[PDB]
Amino acid sequence: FNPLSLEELGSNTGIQVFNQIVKSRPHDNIVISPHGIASVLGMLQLGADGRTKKQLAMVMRYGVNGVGKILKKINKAIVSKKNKDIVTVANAVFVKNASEIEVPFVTRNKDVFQCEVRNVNFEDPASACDSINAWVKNETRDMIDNLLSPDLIDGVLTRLVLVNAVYFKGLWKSRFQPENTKKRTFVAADGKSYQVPMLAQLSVFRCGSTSAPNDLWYNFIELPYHGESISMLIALPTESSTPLSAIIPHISTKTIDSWMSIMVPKRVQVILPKFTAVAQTDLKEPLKVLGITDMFDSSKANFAKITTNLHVSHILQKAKIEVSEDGTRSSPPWFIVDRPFLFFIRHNPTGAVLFMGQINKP
Repeated sequence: FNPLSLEELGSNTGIQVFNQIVKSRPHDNIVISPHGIASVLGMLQLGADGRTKKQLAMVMRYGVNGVGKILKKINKAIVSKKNKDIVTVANAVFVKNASEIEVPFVTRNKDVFQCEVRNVNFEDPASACDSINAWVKNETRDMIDNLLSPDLIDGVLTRLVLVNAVYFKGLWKSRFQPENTKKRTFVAADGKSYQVPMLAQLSVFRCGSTSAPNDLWYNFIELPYHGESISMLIALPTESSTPLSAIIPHISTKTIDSWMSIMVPKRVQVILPKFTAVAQTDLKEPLKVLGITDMFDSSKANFAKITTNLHVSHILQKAKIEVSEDGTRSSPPWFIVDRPFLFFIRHNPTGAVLFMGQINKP
């Protein structure tokens, strides 16, 4: 009903997926787009029927029909040039014969999710991956490539593959200066030291601390982008003897809301790895854990609203963010990101969580 609430449901679904992956891969770099996950489920809901649709609706806690206009408004508002800081999103449903597809499914997807339903020759795995990769690269300002390999495709079997790709860089409201960018020690999960280029600036930023449910403390900071609609949030443990895995469980939009009412602006020396965060993942397994099983099963899958047989083989998401310099008394506290950390990219007007990442090694 309410735009902010609707986005909250979607972002939390996306975050729950992140929480799964991160629990299974505690020491890897994981970069997900929680909102992209929400969109990808909406895309599929447009074509589902019977139990397949029922599982999706139950997990998402809403139906696309009758909320589409709201979903659409949110989606266009995230990618809008009005943001000044530009988020690039590429959504596609790759299908073996795109001509046979029902029009509403194609139409609704383009309208609501800026999703293209495109055909591909799965009978030729390699060429198939070529086309998909060529499309992602072309659709992401050439910032993202290499999503699929032939090995992920079954030439006879594969009939449907979803793709969600998100890229972002933007410009800081308060720039970092290159003269201040120095190589510094980052202590990764293995406990080894790494030499990393790090941005540094002394400036006013909203920041805080709070404890996880288990009483382990951590610090967080907000770094706004110049358009003032998007901001990065960063959290890492207060004590070096606290692993990132001890503070990230049970994180949800509520946690982010909690930070909002704790953060106050203050003068801080910020020290942050200059790096590019990028990860790809197949959403299939985590989605099953949430209770969405049919769409992945050869027999039980029911996408009668796509074609008048059909199941989802993979749902691939690739997220890529660059963190760089570019932008517009008593001793100050420091915020030094020198150990594994968590970060969000948030679209504040809608509350959409565009990025969520765990960085174990920049």
